[PDB]
Amino acid sequence: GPLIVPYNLPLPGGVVPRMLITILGTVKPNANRIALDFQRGNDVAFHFNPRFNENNRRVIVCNTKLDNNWGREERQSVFPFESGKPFKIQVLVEPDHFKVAVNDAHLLQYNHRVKKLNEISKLGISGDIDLTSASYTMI
Ligand SMILES: OC[C@H]1O[C@@H]([Se][Se][C@@H]2O[C@H](CO)[C@H](O)[C@H](O)[C@H]2O)[C@H](O)[C@@H](O)[C@H]1O
Ligand SMILES: [Cl-]
Ligand SMILES: [Mg+2]
Repeated sequence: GPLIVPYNLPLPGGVVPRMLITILGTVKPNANRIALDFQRGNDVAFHFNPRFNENNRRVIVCNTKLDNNWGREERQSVFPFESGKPFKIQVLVEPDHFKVAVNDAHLLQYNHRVKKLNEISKLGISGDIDLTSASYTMI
């Protein structure tokens, strides 16, 4: 039941521990990239960036953008997306980190570099996907 990409999901009052964000969709055939951008105004608190061709390898890049400057990248070779295939990304907000799971398997955690979780009020979803659903609940 598509939404059009790029898609902005409002996070009113920011994020809080025990908040679970669920993204359903399908990777396009011959995808180059996916990006989730958790934004505090112009800053990017948490950038989650699967790259399907970085020097002919698949890698997940996580980072934070402060005052338009990217910080130190945390990379992950474990790559559970496939071109043409449906996925579920779950982002669980915990007190000290974002926890990410894809297709019900734990993938990575990302320690909070931005401390004002209550100001992370937008999630940008972009890249080579068909978007079915983006929602949140409290667990
Ligand atoms: O992936 C596609 C793009 O990637 C950036 Se990589 Se530089 C920078 O890195 C940040 C993470 O530290 C963010 O992922 C930015 O979006 C990216 O532009 C490079 O300029 C090119 O390869 C371009 O084609
Ligand atoms: Cl902060
Ligand atoms: Mg295939």
